[PDB]
Amino acid sequence: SSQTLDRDPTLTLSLIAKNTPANSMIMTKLPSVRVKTEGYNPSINVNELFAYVDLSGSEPGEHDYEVKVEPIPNIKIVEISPRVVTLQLEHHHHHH
Repeated sequence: SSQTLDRDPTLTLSLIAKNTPANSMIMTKLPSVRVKTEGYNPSINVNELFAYVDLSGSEPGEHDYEVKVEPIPNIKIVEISPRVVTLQLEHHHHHH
């Protein structure tokens, strides 16, 4: 195609829950984020890299949370979309 390739791979990381208490029960299946990166990795794994949602501030309900991707060594993060994911945190404590 081109003489010099752009060399900008798109890393697909799974979204996980970090610092997530059991009080905040995610009933939303966790999707995957597709980050455009300036940096080539024949060794680095997309299972080695993860994108997490910080649930330190456990706000129950359908709430928008930021997809926080772990910094990639020697590789630039260009995109982080979907940048925000709407996750429904359900109460693990109910009345009835």
